[PDB]
Amino acid sequence: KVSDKRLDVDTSTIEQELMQNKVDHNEVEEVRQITDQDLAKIREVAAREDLYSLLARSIAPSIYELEDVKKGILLQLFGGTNKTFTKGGRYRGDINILLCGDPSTSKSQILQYVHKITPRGVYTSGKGSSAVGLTAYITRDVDTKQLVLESGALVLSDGGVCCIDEFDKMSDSTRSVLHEVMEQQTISIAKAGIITTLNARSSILASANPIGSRYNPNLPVTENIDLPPPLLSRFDLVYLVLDKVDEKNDRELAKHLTNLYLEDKPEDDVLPVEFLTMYISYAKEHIHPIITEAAKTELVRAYVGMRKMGDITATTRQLESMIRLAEAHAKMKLKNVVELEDVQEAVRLIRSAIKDYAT
Amino acid sequence: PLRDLDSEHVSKIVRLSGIIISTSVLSSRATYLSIMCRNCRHTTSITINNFNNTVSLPRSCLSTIESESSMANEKNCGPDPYIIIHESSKFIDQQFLKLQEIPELVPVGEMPRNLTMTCDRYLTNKVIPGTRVTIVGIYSIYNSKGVAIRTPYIKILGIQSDV
Amino acid sequence: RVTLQEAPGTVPPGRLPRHREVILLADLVDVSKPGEEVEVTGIYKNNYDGNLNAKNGFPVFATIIEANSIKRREVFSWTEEEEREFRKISRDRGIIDKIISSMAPSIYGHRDIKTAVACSLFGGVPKNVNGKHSIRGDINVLLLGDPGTAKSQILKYVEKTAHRAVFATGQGASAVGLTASVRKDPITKEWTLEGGALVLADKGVCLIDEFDKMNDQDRTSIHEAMEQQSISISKAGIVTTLQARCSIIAAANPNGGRYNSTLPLAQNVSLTEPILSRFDILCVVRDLVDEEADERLATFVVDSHVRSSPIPQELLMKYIHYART
Amino acid sequence: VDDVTGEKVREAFEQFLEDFSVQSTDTGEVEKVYRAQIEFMKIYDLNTIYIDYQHLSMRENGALAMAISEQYYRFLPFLQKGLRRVVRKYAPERVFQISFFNLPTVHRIRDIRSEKIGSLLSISGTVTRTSEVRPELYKASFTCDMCRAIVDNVEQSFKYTEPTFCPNPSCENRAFWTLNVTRSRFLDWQKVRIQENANEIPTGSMPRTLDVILRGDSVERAKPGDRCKFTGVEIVVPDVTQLGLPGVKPSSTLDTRGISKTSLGVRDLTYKISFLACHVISIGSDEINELKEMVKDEHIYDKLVRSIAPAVFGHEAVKKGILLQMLGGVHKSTVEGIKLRGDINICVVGDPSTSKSQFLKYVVGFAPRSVYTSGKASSAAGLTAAVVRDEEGGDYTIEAGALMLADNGICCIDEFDKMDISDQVAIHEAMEQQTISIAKAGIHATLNARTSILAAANPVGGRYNRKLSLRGNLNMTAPIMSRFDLFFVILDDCNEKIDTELASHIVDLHMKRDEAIEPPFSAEQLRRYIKYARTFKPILTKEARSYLVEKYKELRKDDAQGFSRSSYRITVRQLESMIRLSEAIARANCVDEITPSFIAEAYDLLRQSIIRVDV
Amino acid sequence: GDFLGQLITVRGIITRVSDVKPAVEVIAYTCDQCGYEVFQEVNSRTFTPLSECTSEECSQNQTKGQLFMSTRASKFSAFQECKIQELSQQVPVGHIPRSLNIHVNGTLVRSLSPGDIVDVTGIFLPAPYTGFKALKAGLLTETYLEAQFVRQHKKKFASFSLTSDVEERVMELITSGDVYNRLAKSIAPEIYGNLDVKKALLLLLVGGVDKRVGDGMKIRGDINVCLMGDPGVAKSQLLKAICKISPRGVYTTGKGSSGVGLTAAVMKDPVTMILEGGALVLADNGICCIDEFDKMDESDRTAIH
Amino acid sequence: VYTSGKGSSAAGLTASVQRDPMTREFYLEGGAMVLADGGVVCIDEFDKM
Repeated sequence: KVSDKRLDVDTSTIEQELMQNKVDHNEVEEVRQITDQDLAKIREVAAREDLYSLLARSIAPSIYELEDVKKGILLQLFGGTNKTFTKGGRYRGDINILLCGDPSTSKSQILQYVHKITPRGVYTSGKGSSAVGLTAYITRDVDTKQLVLESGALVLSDGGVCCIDEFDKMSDSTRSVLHEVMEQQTISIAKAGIITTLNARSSILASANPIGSRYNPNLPVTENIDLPPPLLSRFDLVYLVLDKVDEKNDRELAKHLTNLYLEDKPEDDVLPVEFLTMYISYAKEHIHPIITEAAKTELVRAYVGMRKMGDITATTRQLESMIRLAEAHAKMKLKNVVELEDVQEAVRLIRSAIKDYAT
Repeated sequence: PLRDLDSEHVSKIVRLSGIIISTSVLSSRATYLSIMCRNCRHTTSITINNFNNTVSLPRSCLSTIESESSMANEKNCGPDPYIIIHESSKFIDQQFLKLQEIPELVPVGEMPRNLTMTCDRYLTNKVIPGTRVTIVGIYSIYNSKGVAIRTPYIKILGIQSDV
Repeated sequence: RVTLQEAPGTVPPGRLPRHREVILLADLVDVSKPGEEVEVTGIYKNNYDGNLNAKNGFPVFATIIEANSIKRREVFSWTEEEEREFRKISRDRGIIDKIISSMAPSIYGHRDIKTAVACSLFGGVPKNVNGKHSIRGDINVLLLGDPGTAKSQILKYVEKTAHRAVFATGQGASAVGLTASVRKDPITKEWTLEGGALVLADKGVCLIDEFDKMNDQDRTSIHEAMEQQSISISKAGIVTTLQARCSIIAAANPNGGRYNSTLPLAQNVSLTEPILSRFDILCVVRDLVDEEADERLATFVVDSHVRSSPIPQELLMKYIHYART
Repeated sequence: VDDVTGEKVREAFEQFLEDFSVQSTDTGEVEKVYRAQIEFMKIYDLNTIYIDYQHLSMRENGALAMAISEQYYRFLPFLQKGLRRVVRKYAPERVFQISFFNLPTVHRIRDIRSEKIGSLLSISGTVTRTSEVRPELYKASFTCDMCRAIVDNVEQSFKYTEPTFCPNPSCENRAFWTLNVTRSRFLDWQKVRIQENANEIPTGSMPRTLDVILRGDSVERAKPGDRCKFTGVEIVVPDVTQLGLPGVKPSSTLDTRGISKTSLGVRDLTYKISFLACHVISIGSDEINELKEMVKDEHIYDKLVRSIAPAVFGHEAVKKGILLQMLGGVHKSTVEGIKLRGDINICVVGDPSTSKSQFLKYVVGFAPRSVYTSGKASSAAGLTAAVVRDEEGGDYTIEAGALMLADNGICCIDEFDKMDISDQVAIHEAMEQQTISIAKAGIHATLNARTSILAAANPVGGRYNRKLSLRGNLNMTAPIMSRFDLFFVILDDCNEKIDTELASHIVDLHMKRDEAIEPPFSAEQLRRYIKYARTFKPILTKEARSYLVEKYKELRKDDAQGFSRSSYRITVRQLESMIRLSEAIARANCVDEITPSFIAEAYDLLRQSIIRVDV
Repeated sequence: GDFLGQLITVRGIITRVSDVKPAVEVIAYTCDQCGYEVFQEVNSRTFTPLSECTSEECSQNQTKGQLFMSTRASKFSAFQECKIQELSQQVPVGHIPRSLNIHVNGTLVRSLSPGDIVDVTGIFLPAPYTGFKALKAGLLTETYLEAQFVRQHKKKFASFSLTSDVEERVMELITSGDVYNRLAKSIAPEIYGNLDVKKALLLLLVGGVDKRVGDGMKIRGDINVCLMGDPGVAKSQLLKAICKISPRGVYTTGKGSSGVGLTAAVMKDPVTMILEGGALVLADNGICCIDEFDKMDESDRTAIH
Repeated sequence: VYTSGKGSSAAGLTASVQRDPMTREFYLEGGAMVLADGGVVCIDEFDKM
């Protein structure tokens, strides 16, 4: 039941009922125990200057690209501060990303690697689903021969990452369930088994492919994806990965990809396989990044100029978007406070999409 | 009318008229039959007339009740020994129709009611169900399934058809 | 034996109704009618026992009320003094408006369409030609309604007043569905023939509305019903022809606007031509800001809500029950 | 030993209550509270007791408190029998029930083990599916046809074992006969099945159910849709269906190595955890001078507007009608024909990504009798009743159903377009008939519906086409649209002062410093203010009911012009909505005999409500 | 029904294979007083536990014991069964193929994949069973077959290691010269032309490469060749031929499998709630022949991606 | 047989085959042309059909 050393460690904001319990009876530990000598070694890696570039490269050594996008995958794991008020509040640390673009990108090979890390990962697809197919799986029991209610797919996604493929080919009712989770982070069951709402938090991430197999230029980006654009703009950050007609990286292409296949052995970079596994887990509970006054001058200054574009849009989701991404970067490199710098590349990650949107 | 059939109408000549729902599949009762005692080798014969539960096979070999000396001098056929020799027996028909009241008047608040039918020999294979016919009957009672509640039935004599 | 449940009107707030068994006896047979109240004098018992075996240790005994005096909580024909006082009205001339003056004083104006309802239920004679044909003894009514009207109150007054009046609703609110089918009963499991409301309302008046939200299943039924007054069926092993001598009164809904254009009613309505042909009278309501009508109506509304010459209705229902036969 | 010890438990407890009761002086109660307990019960003769656990924790320094709290099942007759002698010492048919309260420690279903049986543990939860009232015998008069057929006797416990072995009739031990059904003392009980709270459920886990029986006095105290605290005690019911579970099954093969001989009537057992209780409280003068301060003021109308949703920053008219939805109408009687309904219905369709759910969460977050659901996975029969059958021999037990249980409360349902037509008729039955009709495979039934419904749907394209009408945007039928009173279209712009004010307001919420922004009232004196306001019952006694007519006429004389952009067949119900809206305004004002100023504010309220529609 | 007790030889298609679970044969019983071990042999479907003791020493004595069974001392047996559908070639002109029950015991278990072509030989024994209670004419015998030996047509790959008698013929193929051009000439030679087309399909038959980087992803060594053109090329002459020679070859059409058909399904298990699979569930480590992908369901396209 | 359109209230017109819910037996359910064999068929609204 305790966490593996290999894959990721669960949060403590969910276990905290049984952390409040389980002191009464001596039990298993459920938490990957941090030893002593490697603690300074964590503080050794924390003093690295090139940490912001070393870490994203070290995630997936199979594809040599998307260094901002892999960083969002990294910042998906350092996600936010779970702020609950004295009454109400309940502001989670989720960030939710769709990525899209042309095939032959190994986008699925990204997600399978994401699926292996997550301690409660759920990997779904398209058109094998239904509205009943994610919750209230009420059915007949066999050996006791009763009618037993089962937990659904998002309850199996409660804590962790869900994964959805071919997002454009959902129904109306499927993808209508997503409105409740992206806004309220609840699920409302009210039929014959149980009439009681419940929450099921996850890190929602999905992908789809456009109408044209290649996105042509001289055409709006908002046109060539079959989403309602207020629901499309509801997401935190949206990526587009396209093909380029250049030549220089294509010589770098086949030398890299043959080397993974040639001499049948996994082999100028330091790639810590298991340092990051405990680096993320230690940084999860011991860090509560605070977002005090000095950032608020620049942040409000930055948001109105984002609002100034008018005549895709920018909504009040985009105001909440930046503060959950900025202190997540402050959760990287052991910062319990915010700084006025590190806010600019949080804009630039959104601008990394935006400068890809010229055509 | 079928709506008012009191307990004062039990086992009396009462006629009515309605709509026949659907028939049943024809079974067969027996009237005349020859039997055998499986130990004593004792044979009799049984006729019945009012076949409409009533009679069954007896439970003694019955050769003991005999007014002759040498036969009663010569054991136990017991228990109930009688096996019907079917090769020389006689048989009849049984129908089990079902009738429904006419829905033109007063089934407004309720659901429509119905009863259970049974016809004799030449009355079988007579009426295609659904037509408007009149039946003189006998309002009889059977028992089968703690307040000793018993379901209603009609012994049927003389259906006449519509013209 | 009769089931009884708690009164849904006077429930203490939040609680739920429950059931109890009532057993009838000899002179008490068939006093009620389903959907009413009752006032009973009950003695309170339980059943004796059924089959004690290995179960929970808790004894579970259901309780049964036997009742003595069944009463209604706090049937109409003519008499000799009621058939001679009958002739004191029927000799007169101005009984025409006085019938309309006693019809529905709730809805104020609209003299023609109130007269047409007064004529429709009042009945006709078929006068079947010997051997050849009977034409019709029924009145076929169309009423193009409008939201913003009390048109439901008219047909509400009909079912209260008339002898056999069955409101067959538009879509699924009643147990009837206007199409006969062989069904079993979940109370009892045998197949029972269940005729439609138009099968039910023979020599009666049925009230059906929202014709636009009626299926082709319903539309063939209404087509056959006004055609030859007889409904045929071809179910499982059964082929019969049941009759129907109903009189149809409508309550429609305009398409889009409250009154569409200068275009005619067949262009205004979304229904078809043969049901328009079989309809005889066509009542049209109007929605317009008329200065005199609004002062009358709005002050009638306030007078209805501060509460917080016509024939009395027992005599006119005695009139038409005696006359139409 | 144990005959002495529980009797020593009996006598020390007999010593305890017969002593002084409360230490407090003449300022307060002096003495003899438990002695006044019977003497006040002697006045009313209801034959039970309300005794504290806390005073029992005082005297013996917890030595006796840690004597009872472990094996209460051992201690049934000793606690009852000694108290019976206390009664006949002081007082004069007598049957007793012992109730406790004030348990210091409350746990959940997950904190229950088989080692906790016999002990006392308090569990709270969610009451669902109450059942009827049924008796219980516990007094058998059952003996054979031999002369002494008068054995008032055993099976007081949870077993149907009537006959004792050794009588002194001609009857033997094997002789057994039926119970006399006329000479006994019974009690009644009901059987509710509680569900677990949603504020305690862990990840991956559904809420859990448990059966509980309330016997005797504690019948009808239950309420489906309530939070309650229980008696600590607990029992175990034998089960049947746990076969092929799998497991090593216990058996009762008796000894045969005793009596010498010259078949096998042995049994097994497989039980289940149940629960039993006797006290259920349902938790879950000085401020009256404060409520006087809350009504003598005048700005409190403007104060109550801003004191609703401090998390939401923006417009206010949606906060008005929800507040008016919190205040009931008059629902008075009429003539014998049709009674008037007394409720208000606000139905809002807005843009996606507008934080309309903050309104939705706040309503279910604050108000009593509140039900939230964004029901699409829910059935149509989820808000209707379920004919649960065969909990016993003919249970027919009707559930609560998700619509009805918000009685005199707001039941808010989202996304009408995501639901189908059969609910919409069943909603229209609830919005017109105000009742629920049931014929579900057997037992026909009728129910009721007295709730207020708040709506949250979406446009077809998601946004508003201003050249199109509002009627081309609901995608539903007419009378469920025509039944709806207020509409509240919201669409937003950019404005550089407000765009900073939106930026300043949201980030300062995430500033956990200075997040204590102040409404003029607190939440619970506001909730107190709802309760005082309900007892006003306004009777309009103003001559301006006639002035209201031409005021309503000039609402229509300008509507007599321009039927182009969202015309309306200006309804008596719209005029009737003007009545019910002007009601709850004066209910907030603590004013009967409604002034025309209260009319004119409600008059312009529906005016700019349709200016939000007329485009 | 005259071949009962004989030793026979049948063939067909393995269909609806059950799971392997142990069959109890004899049960040990510890006395705990007389110290013997009682043994009960069961050849019926069901049975009962027995009495308190049946020793010779516990006998003729007043106090008999009271026993209980034991697990580790009993003898079990490997048990699994399946059904065989008719070969669908010798069926008469208007008939529907039947099935037959075959019990398998012991060593030969875990050797029969579903959907194959196999020669089953065994001995033909009845089982005491009749159908409905009223339909019993008095002596109704329900039969079965006990498996004895498996000889499969289309011998499965990755299951041999012998090479000597294999290379007695393989080296003659190797020393034949110009082998690679000879191969694609040999697979389905009954059409004219399309040698380069047959050459790529020869390479589709190979596949058979793989690599995982370890704590990472695999790479699939699979080939996916599509065919376009109409109609006088007779492509289906090759489509039936490919899934015929190749082991684990299922021939599929467009509409005859829906979006739920070729994938798995859930039904109630017979005698031994498992997931009953489809054709692609069946034809794993093999080649699926597919007709008319243009007319699939749009949800059926999503599974193919 | 008189028919208005193809549809009566519950009677079909063409040769319908309904399986018997008891015994699962195939039989001829009904219609019009089987009924009026050697007789007269009346059909209204052939083009509104």
